[PDB]
Amino acid sequence: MNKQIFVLYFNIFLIFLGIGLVIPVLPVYLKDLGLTGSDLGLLVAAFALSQMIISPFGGTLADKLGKKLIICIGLILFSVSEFMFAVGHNFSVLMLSRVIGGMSAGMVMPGVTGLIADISPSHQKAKNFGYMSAIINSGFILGPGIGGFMAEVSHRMPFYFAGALGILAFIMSIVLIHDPPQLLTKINWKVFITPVILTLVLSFGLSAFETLYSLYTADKVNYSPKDISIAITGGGIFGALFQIYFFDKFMKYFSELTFIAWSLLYSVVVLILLVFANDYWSIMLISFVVFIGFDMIRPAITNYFSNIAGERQGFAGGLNSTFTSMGNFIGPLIAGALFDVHIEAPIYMAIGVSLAGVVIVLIEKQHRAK
Amino acid sequence: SVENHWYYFYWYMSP
Repeated sequence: MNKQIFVLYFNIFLIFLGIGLVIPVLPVYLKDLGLTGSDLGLLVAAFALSQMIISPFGGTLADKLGKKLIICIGLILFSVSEFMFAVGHNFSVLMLSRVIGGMSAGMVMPGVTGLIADISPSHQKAKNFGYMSAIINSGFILGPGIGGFMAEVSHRMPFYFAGALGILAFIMSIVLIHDPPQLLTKINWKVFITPVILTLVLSFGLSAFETLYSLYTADKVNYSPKDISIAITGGGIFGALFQIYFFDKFMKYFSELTFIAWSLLYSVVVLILLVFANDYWSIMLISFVVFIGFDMIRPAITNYFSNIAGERQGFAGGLNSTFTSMGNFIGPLIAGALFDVHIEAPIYMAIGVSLAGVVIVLIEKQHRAK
Repeated sequence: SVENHWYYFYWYMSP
């Protein structure tokens, strides 16, 4: 593969590592200086909302001015944002840093996707999209996994490290990358509904679980950030390995909808098994299981989008990202309030959203069969 | 001309 594609993927990965970095520290960050869970959810919610607000303007600008320049400016703004987070002391500066980071992410991503689409012919508009999906999921999962680790010594430099990484990505991207309307009306959007709700569900569940897990496990079992780090890393590695080495094996013996429904049932049962667990090692093991459950759904949704879109893969790839941002924004914001009203409420809402997804899968499948 | 344009939230390929 051309290294330019590698760096374009690395930019995505860095953005989604930034979106996931805050979770390890989340309790100790604002339950040492006197905040509540509402704002803990609101921080990451603000990040994702900034991403959403800003993606259209950033896309349009980038189209009218250039992709490499937009990408470089984005990376610079992301590095500045992330360095600003590591020096703040009150809530307003952290909110501004998260909003800035959202801005940088939402005006980075359109440039990266445009360049990838411009460098991949019609025979590689599916494999590269799958690679994008995989890198996004890996970065989101591994954000906390590395953010927990170095947090144990010199607490306030997982954003220093992220800033440094960001400037490295900047300089590598500028040096190496050698790059010097009515369409909706036709669309019936009567088949796109259920894949959109499925990706919304999946993003909601994953983001809400990641937000609630650290707070719950630090409150009950008093997890140090090392423990959250190791749990998330092990979970993600097990899920990715099970994915890569058994997916093809399960496709031969089911359909996409049934596979998604059984994976969702597996997720909902492992969540209650996590609820009942009250030991350090137990709750450590359940992480692997829960991430194995959550890693199956996303490729199925991407294949569903690819098989339904047909020729216009860009439309599906845009809707997927837009509603992934929707879920990433709406999940943690609700999760913080739920963790404020009670302790076990976020898992109850995760149960609810998973069963919702099961029901929509069931109804969709029933009416396609009929 | 082979070149992509940006509609809201997605790129689309010129004809």
